[PDB]
Amino acid sequence: VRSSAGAVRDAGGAFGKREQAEEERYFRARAKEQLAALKKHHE
Amino acid sequence: TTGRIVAVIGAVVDVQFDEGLPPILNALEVQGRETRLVLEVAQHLGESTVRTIAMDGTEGLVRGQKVLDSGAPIRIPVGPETLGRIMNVIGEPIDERGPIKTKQFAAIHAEAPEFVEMSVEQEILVTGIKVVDLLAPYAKGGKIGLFGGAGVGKTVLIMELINNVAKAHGGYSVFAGVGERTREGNDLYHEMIESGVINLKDATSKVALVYGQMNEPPGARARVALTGLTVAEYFRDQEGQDVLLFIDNIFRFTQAGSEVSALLGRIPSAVGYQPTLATDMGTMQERITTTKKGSITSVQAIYVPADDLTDPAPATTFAHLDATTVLSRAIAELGIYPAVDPLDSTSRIMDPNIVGSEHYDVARGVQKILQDYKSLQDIIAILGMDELSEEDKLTVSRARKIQRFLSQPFQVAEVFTGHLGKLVPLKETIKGFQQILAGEYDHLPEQAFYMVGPIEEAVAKADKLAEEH
Amino acid sequence: DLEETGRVLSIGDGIARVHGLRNVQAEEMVEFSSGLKGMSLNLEPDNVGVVVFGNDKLIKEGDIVKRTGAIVDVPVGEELLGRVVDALGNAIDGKGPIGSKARRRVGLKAPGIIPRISVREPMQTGIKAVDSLVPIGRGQRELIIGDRQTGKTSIAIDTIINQKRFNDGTDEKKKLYCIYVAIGQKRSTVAQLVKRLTDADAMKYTIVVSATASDAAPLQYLAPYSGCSMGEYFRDNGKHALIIYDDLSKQAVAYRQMSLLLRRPPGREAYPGDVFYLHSRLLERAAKMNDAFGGGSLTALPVIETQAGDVSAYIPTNVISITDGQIFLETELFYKGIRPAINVGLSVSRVGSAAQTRAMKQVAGTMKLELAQYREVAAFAQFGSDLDAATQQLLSRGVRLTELLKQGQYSPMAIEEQVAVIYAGVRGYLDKLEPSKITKFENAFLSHVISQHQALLSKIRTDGKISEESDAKLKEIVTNFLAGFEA
Amino acid sequence: VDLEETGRVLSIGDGIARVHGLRNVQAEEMVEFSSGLKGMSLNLEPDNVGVVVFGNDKLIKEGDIVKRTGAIVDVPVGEELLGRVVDALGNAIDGKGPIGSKARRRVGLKAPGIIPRISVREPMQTGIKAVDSLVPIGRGQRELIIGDRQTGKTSIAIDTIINQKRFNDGTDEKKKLYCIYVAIGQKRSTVAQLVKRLTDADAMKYTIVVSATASDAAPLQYLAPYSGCSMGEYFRDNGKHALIIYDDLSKQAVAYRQMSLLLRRPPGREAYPGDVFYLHSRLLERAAKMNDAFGGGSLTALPVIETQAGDVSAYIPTNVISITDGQIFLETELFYKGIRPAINVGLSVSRVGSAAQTRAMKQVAGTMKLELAQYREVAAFALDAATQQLLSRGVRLTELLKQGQYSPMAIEEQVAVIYAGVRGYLDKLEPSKITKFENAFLSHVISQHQALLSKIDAKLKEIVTNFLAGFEA
Ligand SMILES: Nc1ncnc2c1ncn2[C@@H]1O[C@H](COP(=O)(O)OP(=O)(O)OP(=O)(O)O)[C@@H](O)[C@H]1O
Ligand SMILES: Nc1ncnc2c1ncn2[C@@H]1O[C@H](COP(=O)(O)OP(=O)(O)OP(=O)(O)O)[C@@H](O)[C@H]1O
Ligand SMILES: Nc1ncnc2c1ncn2[C@@H]1O[C@H](COP(=O)(O)OP(=O)(O)O)[C@@H](O)[C@H]1O
Ligand SMILES: [Mg+2]
Ligand SMILES: [Mg+2]
Ligand SMILES: [Mg+2]
Repeated sequence: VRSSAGAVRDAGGAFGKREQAEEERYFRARAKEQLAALKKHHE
Repeated sequence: TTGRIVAVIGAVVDVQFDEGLPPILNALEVQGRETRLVLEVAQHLGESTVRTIAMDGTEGLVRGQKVLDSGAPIRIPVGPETLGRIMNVIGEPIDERGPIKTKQFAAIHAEAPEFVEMSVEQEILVTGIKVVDLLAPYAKGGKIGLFGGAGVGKTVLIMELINNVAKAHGGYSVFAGVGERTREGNDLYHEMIESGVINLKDATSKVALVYGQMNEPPGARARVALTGLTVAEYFRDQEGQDVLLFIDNIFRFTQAGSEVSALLGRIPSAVGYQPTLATDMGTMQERITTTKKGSITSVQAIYVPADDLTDPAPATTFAHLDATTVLSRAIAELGIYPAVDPLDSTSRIMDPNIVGSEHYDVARGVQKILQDYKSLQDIIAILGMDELSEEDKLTVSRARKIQRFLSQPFQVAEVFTGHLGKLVPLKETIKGFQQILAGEYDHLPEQAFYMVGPIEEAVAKADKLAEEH
Repeated sequence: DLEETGRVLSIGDGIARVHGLRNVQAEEMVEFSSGLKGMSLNLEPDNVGVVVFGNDKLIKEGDIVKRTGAIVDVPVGEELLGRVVDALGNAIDGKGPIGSKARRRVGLKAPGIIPRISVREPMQTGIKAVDSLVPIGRGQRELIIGDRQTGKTSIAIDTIINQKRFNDGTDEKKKLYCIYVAIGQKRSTVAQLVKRLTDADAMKYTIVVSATASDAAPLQYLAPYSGCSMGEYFRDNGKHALIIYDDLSKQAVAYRQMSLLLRRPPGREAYPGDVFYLHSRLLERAAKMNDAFGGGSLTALPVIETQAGDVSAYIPTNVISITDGQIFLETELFYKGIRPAINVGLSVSRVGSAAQTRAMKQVAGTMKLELAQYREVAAFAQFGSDLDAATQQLLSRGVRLTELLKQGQYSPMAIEEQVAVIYAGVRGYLDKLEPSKITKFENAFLSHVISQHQALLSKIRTDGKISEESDAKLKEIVTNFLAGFEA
Repeated sequence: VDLEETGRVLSIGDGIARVHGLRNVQAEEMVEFSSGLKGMSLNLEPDNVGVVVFGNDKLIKEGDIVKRTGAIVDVPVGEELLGRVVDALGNAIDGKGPIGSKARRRVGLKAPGIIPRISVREPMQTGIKAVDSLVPIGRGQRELIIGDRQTGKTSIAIDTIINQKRFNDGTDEKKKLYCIYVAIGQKRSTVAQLVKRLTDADAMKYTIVVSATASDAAPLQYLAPYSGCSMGEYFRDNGKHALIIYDDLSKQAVAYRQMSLLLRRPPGREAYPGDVFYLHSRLLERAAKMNDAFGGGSLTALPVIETQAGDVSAYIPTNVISITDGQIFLETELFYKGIRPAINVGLSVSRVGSAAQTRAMKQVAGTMKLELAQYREVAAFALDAATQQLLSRGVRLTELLKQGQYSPMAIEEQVAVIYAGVRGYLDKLEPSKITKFENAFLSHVISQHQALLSKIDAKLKEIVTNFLAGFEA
């Protein structure tokens, strides 16, 4: 009924902290792939 | 005419007068003091007795001690002679440089400009700060508020604004230190001498300083903002140049009034505040304004106790502003500076008829992606990242690049990090976010967008990181 | 003469305790030696407690205070139209004195049971989401509610601007005079508001009553009742008025200040016990009068600011319980692109259908159903693949109808135009179209029907319904427009 | 009775005498009761003085004579207080005879203004690795220690005092730091354990202990922080450096609340006086760094605040957070998890740091700060696939910031241990062993490699890995 998007992060609760770590894990693995692809585009 | 002290209770002093009773707001001078002690009349109690609030400590006061009615409210030096100087609540110099030899003085109490004196002009004031200029831009001659809990970055932000705006300003600036740290007054003073903004060897200083910090009793703290705005008012009305007014921190004006409210005989209102919180703020805030006579751009740092934006003090402040920069602890804890909340900072000029449709469309597109991102984070908390659709992962990827491109190294923060401050022109800010949202940098890691200036520094940062890989 | 005059015993925080005035009435206007006006609110055995309608800093122990003999009142009539006044009805626009023939007590009793009749005339906002889903009728009290900066004032202002269409015309029954009461706002905000209304040429049928943030508390407390009495002049003389209270949160704070300083017993959130009664007597004065009493009406749009969306707070609780419904606005919806940011699920009009034209009643009825069905499945769109085509139908309809509820600022729509775009959605002429293209389609389709089908739009207006001939006509227009849409 | 200089008690109850007469008495003047007690005139009213009694108010009776002293409340100050335990009025309570101080200072003197001050420039070294590396404190700063009961707050303060010996025994005068511990509301046996700890460490010789314990009258507990502060200000203003600990300001506010309520000053938020903010803001503003024209001296403050069930958003905690330059946040969860000292590194903040915290410390802690911030972002993972290379370094570093009690460390000793972790030499060692490793490793370096701890990174770099390799057997 009432809008509530982002409430999980907003609580700083276990679920909140876990999701933050899960995003970070994903995007650090992406960065590794993207920096290598950028290295091989370098020549 | 002469009165006699009859009671002293903390900051509250009662004085009885045999003949002429001083009107409310009158400044009274306590006799037999080593340094000047002003009592400001707050109430007529009856039986020829007034209740007053002291502007300095009341230690050493004796019942029967004499008090002279000055005949007027607190009056302070105004005009060119305040420039480069540091003054008290009551207009005394506190820079140890000697008397302030002004021709002109002004009451710190005054009526707010009338409805007919209002200006409707609205023009963007570019700061070079990406988040601000993009999402909640300031207007010249506008009222700006910087909200934030403790240690989130209000003071750093206000100093960057003094660095960006006030150092390119053709008119005069006023800074009022209200209820903050004395050490920060020292920092600001010596910083401005170093940068030549205050010039100690001639008449060319372009800033006036007024301080009443947290070491001071609540009377001084409750009135210092008025002292600073009085200095600004003179410049606005009597001279032809635009004025800048910076105040750190205006919450402390409201807090100071709550500190004496019970001793003045009031029943407390909600959250322990004085019943007059809103009207007291109103009579002060309504003077801080551009008029048909002249323009004041006001920037006020606003403390949000315990990060609670619904607290009556900052809650009541919102109605007084044209642009709000809302700082957020969650954002600062992610390492994003300035820690501006992109979904809680606003501006009356964020309107396509004012900033243009391109600016407006990019601002609202950025906000849309960040808002959609919030819904996705709830899902991720259960599902994880890998399980999201390719479309959602793309919304997350882009929203994260946007969050980080909103961060920016401040010149004034070159002390914390060692990284050089950056100023980003408006059109460059719009272009960069346009390009991120359009998907033009889907191939770079999000870290490339963290703590840079223009979009070209991100492309270049990605190149350094590729080599170090 | 201690019956007709008195002297100030004490003064502080805007309360003057006065010796004498033995013959003063409760709620009488009194005058101080400087020229300031006051109101006698506490009649006590040895003093009168007077609240000051101005700068109470100018009052001193011993000052003479005199009776006026009159219960607090204000000017009323057509001479106030086009004017900005303060809470006492004095001009603040610099355009000279209000040429007022009549005055009205600010605190007059609401009409009772008998004079009224059920709300049955449309009060059109020109806002699609409101006129279709939260419809307002003449005489209704409809709350606009939400946190700071969700679009509350913008609802009220677009509504005021919308009435020009009627006020310019020849049908006197559809005319609506407007009153905007600003309470506790800063002066530069009100000036921008007035600029807007002037630019729209809406000031000519509007009264602005303003008691701003630096105005003494009794003035902010008084302003809604003053504006209310202005509207009642129209209600009682067979005319129709709309009144906006922007906002009642600020009025209650001002009242709480006066009450606490008068040392009246404090209650929840330090509000006095009569704070409910403050708002109930104000909003019950909005009414729809029956023909035997002139036929007129007063419609009220009070505005409440919530904090973190807490409708259980004391003042929002009171006002929700008083009014006939609420339009609820939300920051999350606003930034998602739902502008105006109306939460349809949480919004209600308890008058409902009775305040709508038949034409709207047609299309709105189905749109309400399909959005309510969609709102139950809405989460499944963002993550749900292997779902049956039945729930896929609800999601496709829903996301598209949702786009039709979006509306830019300062562009209120004629009822016929709303029903033409809503008809397109509810008859399924958008179902094969991309959601990103719905607003482009709406704008294009509206331009097309306005440019070359005025006769169809006119008849739907005049008749107030869609006939079988009208529906067959509109059926073909949408079909042919849609067929050659993306050039 | 001379009614200008003397008065008689009208009524006496719960530490408050209402006194007739004393017409010439000043606000905040010390008075003296015929029974020997002292008091302070706080409430000057038309028909009476509200006197707040500095001791057992139960000895006072209606009718008793009260006399002016003519003096605003003050305390003895000077180096004669060093090595002594005193009450809130500066009287000896250690049984070692009178204080021979030739100087006194008012307790409520204004903090230095803008002009007499200068940018903080010198390190205040705690000898605690987590603080000195990550939350470094400078001289003139105010750093709050805040947390629930039994999170380790006092322990930080005591280790810091103990650490100063290495400087105070030195020949470099500018590095010396005189310490003041103010105990407010504590029981006497706890203060006794404290001075015993300080004495065993040879730390009492440069420390003043000011004690206003739980059975001392409310005014004495109110006054204690200001008395201790005056004693520090004597060092501040005479070209020397002092550190003051207020343990704790929660208990001082409670005493202030009692006194004020019984004076009949109306109760504010949580029944606290309206100016409880000011009570603390005026105190902490007195910690300052002085410019050379004023002597170059400094006073640093470590106030202590007790939270309830982790509630930092509480009234008094929020006040003091908003005053201080930074804060060290301690948490029960961390304490019991094995993180001792129980510092929340993520939340704990200190103001920049003079460039000078050190220089070789700036090196290794610079990389640790970066490495732990990146760790904190993934820490919450605590099965795991490759998220474990993301966890490795950070987990080791977290173990290296653990530290026992009463053994504060030299900066070079801290650098040497942090180095071993930061250069990735423990990345394959069982994280549970690191505690055992550090102690053993550090003992061996202290004993046999004292030359390596010298000048505090070319020869040093090669020589540390020489030990670390062979050691990690
Ligand atoms: N339908 C709309 N489309 C786009 N923008 C809108 C719309 N309605 C309002 N806005 C914008 O939203 C902002 C806030 O609107 P408004 O001032 O009406 O909100 P409010 O709830 O009255 O806030 P306040 O707390 O300032 O009183 C304004 O910049 C306004 O231009
Ligand atoms: N670094 C540490 N390692 C191991 N134990 C510690 C450490 N610091 C403190 N402790 C222990 O934890 C207990 C509480 O410490 P301390 O007395 O400093 O906490 P506190 O927060 O001041 O509590 P309170 O003031 O409520 O008694 C003591 O037994 C102390 O020995
Ligand atoms: N723009 C910024 N860049 C880097 N660090 C910042 C920035 N803003 C704030 N900080 C950090 O936050 C601390 C406190 O900021 P400050 O402005 O003093 O907070 P407050 O909001 O209490 O005034 C700074 O010392 C710094 O560590
Ligand atoms: Mg600050
Ligand atoms: Mg509004
Ligand atoms: Mg302890």
